[PDB]
Order: sequence, then C-alpha cells, then structure tokens
Amino acid sequence: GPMSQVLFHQLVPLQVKCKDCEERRVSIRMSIELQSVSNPVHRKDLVIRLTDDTDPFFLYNLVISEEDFQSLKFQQGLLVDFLAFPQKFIDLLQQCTQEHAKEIPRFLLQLVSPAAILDNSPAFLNVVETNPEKHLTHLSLKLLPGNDVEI
Repeated sequence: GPMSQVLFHQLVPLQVKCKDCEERRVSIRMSIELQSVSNPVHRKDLVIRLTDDTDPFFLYNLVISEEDFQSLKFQQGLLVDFLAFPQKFIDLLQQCTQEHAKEIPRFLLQLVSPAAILDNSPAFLNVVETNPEKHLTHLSLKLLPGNDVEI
C-alpha cells in the first residue's frame, strides 16, 4: 500500500465563490501529502486535500503524480520542479494564513466554481495576491470534488 508523509496540515481561511454567492469558511482543514510506493515500482504522488471540520460533505482533492507534474508546471507557468513545488505552495499558504484577520487581505486562498452550486464538477483553488494596482494569481489548481480515497 502507499505510505503518506504529511508536508502541510492546518486550518486555512478559504473564500468559496460560486456564480451568484461567496462564503468565507474558516474551519477548512487543508493537507499536502507526499505518497510513495516502493515495490514493485518506485513512485511518488503529491496529494492536496480540503475538508471542513464543521461540514462533512465539503471535500475536494487533487492527486499529482511526479510524472504528471511536468504538464502542470507548463500549464501554470511554474519555475519549480516536483520536489520544490510543496515548499513553494506551503510558503504561499503561510502568507494567506498570516493575512487571515485582515479586512483587505494581501494574500487570499479561494475555491472558485463556475457553477451556481457546488456539485460534482471541478473547482479551482487559487492563491491571489492583492495590491492597489491589480490582483495577481500565483497558482490555480483544478480540484475534484470528493476525497482522494474511498470514504
């Protein structure tokens, strides 16, 4: 079976945005794990998971294999390789967390759905930086509803 190493696990403030409504959820438990298998073949995956301590139905995840990361790096225009990606993402999440109490946060973590409702469609986890001139999106990840593993 795959063994997991937790690289990040904490409550994060999340702005959930649907077509006609936006809600701030403060009890979102976000984790980043490195999962590995050694036999018969050595393989590493990065798993990103969002759960909600106060809502058992809210679940999103993304599994990124070390071989699938080169596509994501290109799609997102990233400068980091697979092994450097967790620390880049964690540093952004720490900046989001440090701005949790601000009325106008400099860094925001948001989950955006193009639908009017949260459903079985993917939603986009964005890290946005705010400033007087314009908003910058540092990262967008397409998360799937549900958990990475059954139940």
